[PDB]
Amino acid sequence: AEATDPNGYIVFCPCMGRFGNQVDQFLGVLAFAKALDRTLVLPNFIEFKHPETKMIPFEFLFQVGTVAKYTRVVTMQEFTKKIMPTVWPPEKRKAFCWTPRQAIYAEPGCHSKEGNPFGPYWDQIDVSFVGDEYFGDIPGGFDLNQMGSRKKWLEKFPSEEYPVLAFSSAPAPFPSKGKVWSIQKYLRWSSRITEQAKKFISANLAKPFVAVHLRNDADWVRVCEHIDTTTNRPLFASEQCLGEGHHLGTLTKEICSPSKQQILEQIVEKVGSIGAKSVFVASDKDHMIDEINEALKPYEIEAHRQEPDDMYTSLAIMGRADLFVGNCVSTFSHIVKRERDHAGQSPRPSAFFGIR
Amino acid sequence: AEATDPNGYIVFCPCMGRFGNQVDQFLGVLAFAKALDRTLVLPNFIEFKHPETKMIPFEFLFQVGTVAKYTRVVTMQEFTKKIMPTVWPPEKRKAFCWTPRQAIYAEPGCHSKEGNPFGPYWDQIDVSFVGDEYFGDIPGGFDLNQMGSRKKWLEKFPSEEYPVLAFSSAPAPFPSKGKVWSIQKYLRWSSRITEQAKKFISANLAKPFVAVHLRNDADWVRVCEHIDTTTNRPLFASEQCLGEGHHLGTLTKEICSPSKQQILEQIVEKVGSIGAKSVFVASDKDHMIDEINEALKPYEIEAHRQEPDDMYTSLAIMGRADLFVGNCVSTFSHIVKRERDHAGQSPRPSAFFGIR
Ligand SMILES: C[C@@H]1O[C@H](OP(=O)(O)OP(=O)(O)OC[C@H]2O[C@@H](n3cnc4c(=O)[nH]c(N)nc43)[C@H](O)[C@@H]2O)[C@@H](O)[C@H](O)[C@@H]1O
Ligand SMILES: C[C@@H]1O[C@H](OP(=O)(O)OP(=O)(O)OC[C@H]2O[C@@H](n3cnc4c(=O)[nH]c(N)nc43)[C@H](O)[C@@H]2O)[C@@H](O)[C@H](O)[C@@H]1O
Repeated sequence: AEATDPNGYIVFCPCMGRFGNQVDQFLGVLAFAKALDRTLVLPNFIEFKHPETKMIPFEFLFQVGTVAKYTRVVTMQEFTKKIMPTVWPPEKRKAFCWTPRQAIYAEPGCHSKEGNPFGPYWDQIDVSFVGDEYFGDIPGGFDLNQMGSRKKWLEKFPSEEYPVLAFSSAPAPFPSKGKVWSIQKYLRWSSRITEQAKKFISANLAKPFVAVHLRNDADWVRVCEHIDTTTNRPLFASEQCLGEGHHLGTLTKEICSPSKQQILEQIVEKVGSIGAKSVFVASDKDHMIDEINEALKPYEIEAHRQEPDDMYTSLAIMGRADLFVGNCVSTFSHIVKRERDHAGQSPRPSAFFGIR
Repeated sequence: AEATDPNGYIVFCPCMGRFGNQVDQFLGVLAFAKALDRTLVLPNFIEFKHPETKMIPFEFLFQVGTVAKYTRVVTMQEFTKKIMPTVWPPEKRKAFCWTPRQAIYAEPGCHSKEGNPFGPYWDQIDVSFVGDEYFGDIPGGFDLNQMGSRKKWLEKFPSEEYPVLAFSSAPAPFPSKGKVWSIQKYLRWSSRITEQAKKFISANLAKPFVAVHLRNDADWVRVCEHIDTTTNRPLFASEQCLGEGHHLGTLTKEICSPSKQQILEQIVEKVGSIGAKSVFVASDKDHMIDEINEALKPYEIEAHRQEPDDMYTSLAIMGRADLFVGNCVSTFSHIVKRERDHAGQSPRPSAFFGIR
């Protein structure tokens, strides 16, 4: 690709949060790239592994062919090898953020490589920045939500001088707007992940199966404990079950953090509802395999988990489930819901804990 | 003050940079508070002292009476004691920033108390935040530069629900826009600082005197070394000598970082130009007292510095000088220029190194 895009490129660090947060932003980055009509450089996703920061190529997890059906993309590999040499030489590498900020960890700026995963991400692809540009004065920043905003991007950063818009963090709302959720149709698991999910299913999961997502780490309970039921504002992915602006009801700590009793009761019920012959559990911590097996011991079915627990293949398995029960607050669960809603010709059944 | 402002308050951390950066932003914060018609809580200015972060009350450095002639203000002391108890109880304390960000040093947010001086600043006045609000979707953020922007602030954050807009960093452009520079008229040194400046002057500085600002730390030379004379964009305070958008000429490393020879030559010349009987030197590091004294040894005058070097009183002394020669890039020098331009009925003479 020595003939490059006359419109230029967007590259970004999915520098906020873990895989759920990253995917939730990436959907908005797709819609932003599409609107600007610049080619999107597909990110390396980030996985934290005490004390390694691991960059995972887009194409290891998801298929490029499929995402290309939404908008014009190149892989990070393509970008660094075929594109960067001729359109983005070291002296043109500027980072983009809302406003200059004070370094924590020295001239005011974006500080795109301060801290983790910020520095490792750009180090991975040999990028250092020589300057910062700011987009705060464009109405709504990267939203493209207000009149003149797209024009302003095009006016202020035209591709001739700015062939690459390089963003310190994903230029997208978090949590994602309802209007980007259907874009998850264009995220299809790689052959590797699908093979592994199918293998696990044939080896462990008598059909039909219920897949459940259990989010229960100490840090999660503590954010759930902060729910203000009177103000009732969105929290992370909560609009996935409660609708936009929470117009369907009230978010409670029972929804955010279902009790062990609530979980078992609901799992027992869902198993009965479809005549399930197995249960799959994905969790950040406690899979509750024993508690669930005791609860399902009457039905003569069992719960199964991945050993060790591969988050990406767990996501794939849950997307394949006959029935999925998720956590409505979690953006991890939200990946599953969007895939089940949008991946095929018709919605695959999904439920959430604490909601009926 | 148990009868509080129906329009509400703005409080902020001058969380970016040292005293120059802080004052340069504070001018814009004044204009922003004035435009919104909310009472401004005067900050504690921040001084870093390996390893103490020191908060200095506004009123120790500058006079409240004078700043009150620009817009409605209360001191931090007033705020915490008379205002906060009735209008801003712990459960209403929300921080305001452009957009949610990833913590470096855990839910996405403003992270208003992560790091130094961020945490110490709010700890000083016993504030913890229970929530974040974002203003990125208001066109130009805090600029008030675009149509509907002020209305949007008033619409989105009306004083009833939001009696206090508390900003993680100063809601103002950096570097400051030309249109806020005259606001420096309303920053008058406290009695303490003026007494000390007058004492030093009577004890050491035979009139008329030339005051010079010498900025020459290792970190400063290194930013100067980055000047792109072909693109010629503003750098920190450079528009103070080169006009807005650098329409008067080109910024060079000679202006940014005058050589030792350039400094002496120019000082010798300025001394001759007004028949100076002494020289005052303020510097971040090397005062060059010996080099200057050798250069002035023919004229039978000497250079004097403060021992130890009080930045605030040095600023006051330079504002009082018969002639001031500054560094055009430095926001520290810019405080002096603005004061000399605006404090009295008529401009007091100022020059910059490398420009004539
Ligand atoms: C507290 C908030 O939580 C939000 O988390 P939430 O939406 O659940 O979704 P994530 O952003 O993915 O954060 C949850 C992370 O925890 C691990 N995790 C959660 N569930 C599973 C699982 O079933 N299997 C495996 N292997 N790992 C799991 C995984 O690394 C995942 O990316 C964040 O997005 C916000 O940034 C914030 O931190
Ligand atoms: C590199 C950039 O430099 C910019 O500095 P610049 O405009 O000179 O102005 P300041 O933001 O004040 O940073 C310079 C600081 O260094 C010390 N300093 C400089 N001159 C003197 C002096 O004459 N006497 C004393 N006692 N101290 C001095 C002082 O603490 C002052 O606040 C920053 O605003 C930016 O944030 C960035 O760091």
